[PDB]
Amino acid sequence: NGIPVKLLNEAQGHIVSLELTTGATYRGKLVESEDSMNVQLRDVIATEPQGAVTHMDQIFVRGSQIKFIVVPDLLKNAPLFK
Amino acid sequence: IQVAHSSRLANLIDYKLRVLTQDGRVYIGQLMAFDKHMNLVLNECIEERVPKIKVEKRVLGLTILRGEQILSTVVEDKPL
Amino acid sequence: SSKNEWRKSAIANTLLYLRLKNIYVSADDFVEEQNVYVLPKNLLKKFIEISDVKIQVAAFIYGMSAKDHPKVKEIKTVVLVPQLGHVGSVQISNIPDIGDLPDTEGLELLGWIHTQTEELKFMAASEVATHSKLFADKKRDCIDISIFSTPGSVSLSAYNLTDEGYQWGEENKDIMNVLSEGFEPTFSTHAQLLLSDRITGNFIIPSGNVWNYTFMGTAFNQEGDYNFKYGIPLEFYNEMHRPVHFLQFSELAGD
Amino acid sequence: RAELEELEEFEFKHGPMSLINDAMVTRTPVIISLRNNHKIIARVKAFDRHCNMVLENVKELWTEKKGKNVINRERFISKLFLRGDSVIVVLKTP
Amino acid sequence: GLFYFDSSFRPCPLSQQFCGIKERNSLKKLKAMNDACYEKVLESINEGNQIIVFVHSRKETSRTATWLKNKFAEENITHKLTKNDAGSKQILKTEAAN
Amino acid sequence: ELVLYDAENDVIEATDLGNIASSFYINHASMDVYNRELDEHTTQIDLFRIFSMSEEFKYVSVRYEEKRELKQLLEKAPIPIREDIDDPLAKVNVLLQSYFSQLKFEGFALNSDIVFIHQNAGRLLRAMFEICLKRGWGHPTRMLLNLCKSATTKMWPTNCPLRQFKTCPVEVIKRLEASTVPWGDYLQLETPAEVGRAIRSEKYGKQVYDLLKRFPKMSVTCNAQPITRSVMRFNIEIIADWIWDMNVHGSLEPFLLMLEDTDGDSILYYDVLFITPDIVGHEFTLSFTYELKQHNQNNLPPNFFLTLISENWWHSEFEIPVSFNGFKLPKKFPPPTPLLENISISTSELGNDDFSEVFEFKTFNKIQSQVFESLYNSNDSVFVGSGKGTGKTAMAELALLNHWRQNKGRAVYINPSGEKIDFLLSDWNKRFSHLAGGKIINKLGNDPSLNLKLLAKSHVLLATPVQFELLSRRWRQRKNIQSLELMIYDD
Amino acid sequence: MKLVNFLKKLRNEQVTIELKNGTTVWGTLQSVSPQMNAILTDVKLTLPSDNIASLQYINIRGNTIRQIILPDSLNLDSLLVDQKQLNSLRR
RNA sequence: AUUAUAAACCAGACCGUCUCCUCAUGGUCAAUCAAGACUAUGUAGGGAAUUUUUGGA
Repeated sequence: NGIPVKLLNEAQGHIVSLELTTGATYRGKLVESEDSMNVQLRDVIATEPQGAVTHMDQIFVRGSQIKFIVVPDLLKNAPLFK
Repeated sequence: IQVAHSSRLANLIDYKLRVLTQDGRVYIGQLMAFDKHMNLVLNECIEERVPKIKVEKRVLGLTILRGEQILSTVVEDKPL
Repeated sequence: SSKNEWRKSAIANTLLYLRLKNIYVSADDFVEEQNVYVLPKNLLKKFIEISDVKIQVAAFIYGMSAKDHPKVKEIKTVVLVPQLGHVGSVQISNIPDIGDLPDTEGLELLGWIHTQTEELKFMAASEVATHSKLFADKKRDCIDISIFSTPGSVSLSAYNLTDEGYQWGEENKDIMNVLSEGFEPTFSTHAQLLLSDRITGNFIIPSGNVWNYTFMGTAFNQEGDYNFKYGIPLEFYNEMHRPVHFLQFSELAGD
Repeated sequence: RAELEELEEFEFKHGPMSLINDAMVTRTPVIISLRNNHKIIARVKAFDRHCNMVLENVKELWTEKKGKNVINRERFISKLFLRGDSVIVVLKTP
Repeated sequence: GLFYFDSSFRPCPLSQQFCGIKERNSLKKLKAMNDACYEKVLESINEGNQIIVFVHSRKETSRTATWLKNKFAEENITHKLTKNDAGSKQILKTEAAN
Repeated sequence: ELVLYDAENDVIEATDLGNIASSFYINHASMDVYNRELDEHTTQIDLFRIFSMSEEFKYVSVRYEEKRELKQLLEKAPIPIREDIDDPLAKVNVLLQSYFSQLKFEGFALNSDIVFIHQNAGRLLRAMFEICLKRGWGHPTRMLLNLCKSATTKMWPTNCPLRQFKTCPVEVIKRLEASTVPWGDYLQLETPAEVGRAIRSEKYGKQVYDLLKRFPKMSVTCNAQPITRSVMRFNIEIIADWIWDMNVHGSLEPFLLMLEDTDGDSILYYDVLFITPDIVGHEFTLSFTYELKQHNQNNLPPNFFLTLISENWWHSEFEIPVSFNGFKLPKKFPPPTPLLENISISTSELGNDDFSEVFEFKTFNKIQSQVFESLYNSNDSVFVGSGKGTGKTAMAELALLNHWRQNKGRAVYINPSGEKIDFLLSDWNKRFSHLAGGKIINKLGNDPSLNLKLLAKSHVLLATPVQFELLSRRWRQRKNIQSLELMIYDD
Repeated sequence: MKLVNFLKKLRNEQVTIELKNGTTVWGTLQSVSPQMNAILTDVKLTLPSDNIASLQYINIRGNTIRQIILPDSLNLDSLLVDQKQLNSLRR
């Protein structure tokens, strides 16, 4: 299967940041991962390009409209590869 | 830049690649995981901005990329 | 000294065509009252070409009586069959089942043939016992051709066999060098054979292609089923019977 | 396997492509459209499923106007491969 | 179409030379030759001359080289290794042992 | 025998051996050596020796620093050798063997030497093979072919052929080798599971199977038919049972077909044939004619062997017994009739002088004459036969005239060649319907009704045997053809 | 069938691909994918003559391309209509 | 005692020397009461219209 998906799944319960089409970045917990890259978060920070930053409780994001997703450095070599 | 006649994506895995997106925001990062969509996980992210001249910098993450809005991938400087 | 022989023989084996430049028999007088046998200088030559200098190589032979004289036996077909040859003795496979092939129209099992290196006027234990084993009650009247071979000359020594011999054979196949003595030169009844090129003939050879199982010792099965194609029979030390040597060489002979 | 896709071969000649198939068969000039203010002309040669097309003797016609104007730039192109998503309207002219 | 040109026009003109060995017998003659080679070689390498030698055969080569090795070892091993070899030695290690 | 030459007449020509020499850049000396040393009764042992003797090895000598390696080898080296260590020939032969078996070396002098062999073995061997073929000598040429193959693909005969695919794995090949199974058996096996079971590796079984239906293999059949006493057609039927692959099998798959004798000593006739992708699977024929030897003609064998072998695929070599049981040849070609000197027969002798005005000459041809009396005067059957050039046409015309003479009419000229039939019709209707008093000449068309109508009407019909045959068949009802009277079966 | 099968054959040819956002990039095609992913060894650039932004080795996502031009000027096409038929040998 | 270096035949233009992904295929393994990673076939498909590669410039 696709390894990035697997990696994402593995990192369920990590402080994952985000960046969308518009550039509305985020940084909260990873709640769940799927084959299509649909994500849900907790205690999520909203830091948009507009400037008006806010603090939100939960948020769910569409996978298709993602540019990329941030991950910590722990799952780098192991255990996902071999 | 020092990069040879590399035939395919699997033969150039784990290289420090420039990556390009739809809006124009340029990247740099070490290639980790090939994919169907080219959702290429980078070892470290440093995205760069140009206003609508001159290039800026960021450093937030070490990212799982998503392929939809990518343009193409270019080698910068190999490891080891 | 076990390596010195085979290689030498193989090298020697190049001089086997020459062994039929000269061919002669101390010709015994002819008798219509028995069946007289017709062998072709072609088939014989081929057999000699295959043979070893030292060793018993030994096919079956086949054919049938022509309508000219129903006493005659035309030897149209060698049937080179699986075997493991010793020096002056030979293991051999079954009477070959060969109704599968074409040109097997009512071909009687006429007998068999072999090489050796001693011009007797009779059949030895090595031979006689083997013969018995081959043709216990399957065909009593079937005959043997020894071909004595020596540098310069091969000579054909045809032999028949009596029913007392077969009985001996069943018991004394294993060992028994005094039993053969007891039995004697008799009963190797000298049978009538002719050599010709007014006919020619062919081999049946194992469908495998590799009748000599010298170095395929593990494969051989004295009472085993084998297929048989029409084919060009191979030389005794032909690269297909010798596989192990090649393998050894590959497993570098220059370490 | 073989029947399920190859039946769509005649679907070119019946469906809305039929025109462009015909054009391809008997090479004729056609207006070729694009996303960002573009106009292109050429004769048809090789034809596909999804408008990923090839042509010959091609003329691009487009503008780079830095200040409320029109500058119809023109350059000859030959033996291209336009990705069919970009194509919008094509039509056979007499 | 013809264009003869001599050593006159050579990039590095051939400064020719000869030895002229007086001795005859092979077992001494060879020795003499070796000595001559050494003497020439010594003269050369002092001036920073990286040198080629030919011989006749393959078997001759190694024996000549060996002899040479067991000639300069007496007088001066220094002037063929010369350099301090912190990187040079590494380089040598990399290719000589493989 | 590289050329043909006459000292005084001064006429040069190139032989096959000369050609061989040219192509395979032989030094004439080498060629000469080959010519004598290759021999009806040469053997594998000899063949290597002969190769060694090749005079692009005049300068190769044994060397002390090599010697040890040679010693190590020459014991275990699997071609027996006639020479002994110091001889350079022996060394060469052992190097060849090494190359065949892939024995890359430590003491590189040998390796340098072996490099030469590698670049030039396949050449020399091929040349030798060609020479053998030319000669017509089975023993070497099959062996020589094998040798050539080995040279090409660096492995021996006993090294299992899979080896020569790029994609099969190392463990499998080893397993195959030791196991001492007749390779063909593996090929024969049907199920990939079965293959797996019997490749000491249930892993990769499917892969190997795929790589056995990727291997060349032909259930060839061939019956010959004796054209005449000397001549023998041989109808071959070659099936190509394997599945092609443009990486593996190449642009085409050559197969040097031999026909060879009951012994396997002599080639009779040979041919290269390229099996192409296109061919494979199609039951595809191939024919050739072979004359015979006087003795052979007299007393003939129980068989020959027709024998495809690939110019690549190890242990391909499909040999089959060209059945001959009771191939009772014909009686020595019956004799042609004699031409007597009596050409006096001419446009005079024919009765009414109307018929004289049709021929654009006066006196007939030599052969035309010899038959005329039987042809024109008498009303009985005629076989002419020959000859091409000479007027069959004239004879036909004469016959027609004769038929007309007795008031018969119903003529049927049957040549096959319709495009010449048409021509005949064109230059008959103009030269003939006039002079009879209206005798109607018609070339038959295609469709049967029309033809029937023509028959009913027309006096002379011309027809392609096909068409006229079609017309006739229902003759018990179509009573026009019941009442046909003369038939000029042309050709 | 498909016109991506056209570019499947063309191994190692020089092209200056017009991408959708607008670019000029001289490079060797190598092997193209059935999703139009080509692999480009040597490159010249234009970021949004046009200025050389100093990159060498690109690998294309097949979505990006508008027009490919100037590898070779030929017309050779079909393949699958041959292969389906010559495999019908025995039933 | 003991020998320089060096080039080489043959099948090819009427012809797809060579694929990144998913699905099936039989042969395997790693396994729990009916499911996952590997070689291998190309015989399948890739505007599955929206979660990517065929249109939000």
